Formats: sequence, C-alpha cells, structure tokens
Amino acid sequence: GMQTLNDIYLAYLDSLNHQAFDELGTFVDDNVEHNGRPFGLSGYRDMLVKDFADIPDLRFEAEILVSDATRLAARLFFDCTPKSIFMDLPVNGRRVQFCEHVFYDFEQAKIRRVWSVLDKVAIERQLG
Amino acid sequence: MQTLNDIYLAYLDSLNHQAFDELGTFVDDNVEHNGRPFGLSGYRDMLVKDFADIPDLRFEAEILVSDATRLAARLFFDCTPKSIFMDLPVNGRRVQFCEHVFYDFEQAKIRRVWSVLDKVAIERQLG
Repeated sequence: GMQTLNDIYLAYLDSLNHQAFDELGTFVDDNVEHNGRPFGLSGYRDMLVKDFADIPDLRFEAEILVSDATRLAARLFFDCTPKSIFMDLPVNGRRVQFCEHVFYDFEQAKIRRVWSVLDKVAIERQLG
Repeated sequence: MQTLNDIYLAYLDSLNHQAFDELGTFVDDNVEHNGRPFGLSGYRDMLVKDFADIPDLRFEAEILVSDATRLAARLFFDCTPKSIFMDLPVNGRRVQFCEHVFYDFEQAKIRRVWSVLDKVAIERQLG
C-alpha cells in the first residue's frame, strides 16, 4: 500500500548499500543537518563517501524502526571491517560489530535533520 | 487510554525523584537491558548505582518517537559524575551528553531496552 516514512527509509538504506549517491537527493533535503553540522546534501554525500572509503564492506541494516508522521528512530547494526582508524580507535582491518542509534526529522518525504550516536564502547571492548 | 509517551514521562518523573519502590509500575519483572536479562531488581540496582555515581543526574527527553509497542528517546544529560564514568576520568567535572534508547513495552511496562550513550561527546569535553 501507500508508502510511509518506514518505506522511504528502507529505500534510502538500499541506495546506500548500492552506494547510489547520485540518487541521494531523492531521500535527503538540500539543507540537511547531521549532528548539528549544517553541511547540506553535498556535505552529507561526502560523509557517506568517506564512511565507505574507511569501511569498504559497510552495509546498512535496521534492527528496530520506530516512526510517526514526521520522525523516524533506527537501531542499525553493523558487522564490518574498518581499514584503519575508526572513532579514533586503531581497528586496523579487524572485523567489529557495533550499533548506531539515530533520529531523523523528515520534511516533505526527505531527511532534514539527523541526530546519531555510535556505540564506541562496543568497539573498545572488541579491541581491548 | 494511556499512551506510551505518557507512561514514559511518568517513569522519568519517578526516576528524577529516585522513587525506586515504585519502579515495577513502569518496568517488567523480567526486564532486559542491553542484552542483560537482569530483571526488575537488576534494573533498580543499575539506577541506584547511576545516582550514586552522578548525584545531580536528571532525566529529560529532547525527542520522543513512539507507536503501539515501542518508544525511542533522545535524552540529554547535564551532570557531574564523581569519578570514572564510561572509563573516562570525569572526576567531578560537569559534562553534557546524550543517550539514544529504544524500549519494547509489554502490558504498559518496559520489557526490553537498548541504550547507546555518546562517549565521544564526553571525550571532547575532557580532551
């Protein structure tokens, strides 16, 4: 049936998994803000391009999705292999599992504001 | 009919008054927190330790998103851990950080919790 924020979001994650960033503006506002950085669609694209450069096998998968008319919260689970430094940790090609908890404010079916927290402690424990 | 949002704000209010005799009103007997199946008693012990470590701890939601069975909260903390906190030497410095937390509710009570705290924000403040 009729699409919901959940559908839009899972389509966004799909494009991310195929690294289809020419399509990014379908899902992300021109003036998107991420963790208070007002860096826009192109800053957001650069951020994702860098994430994949740093973690070639990165893949996005939501464990939990909660949403209403304007907002979506996702628990995303990662099982991946950062090449080098990641969150100032010398991961250095080891496979690690960690989650990200992220809130999205949508405006006109596109991500407008993002607040994200990654589980650095989970990574520390795996290296420690 | 009571929304998850109302129940959750009532829960945070009880926490802010350290009213942990009432905790079972809001938390299931078999509550699991970050994969630890430690029950209502384990959960109470966790909160009791949080307040012992951080006397000025106070719970306030900046964002709430909920449906029939789940609630996600962005909570903002401005507080003063007495000592070591997330293995950092905070040691009586006032720090600001958020927690992003998902709750599964069963019969009006918190049954499962997944929480991530912003360690990086604290690092930036000490660093």
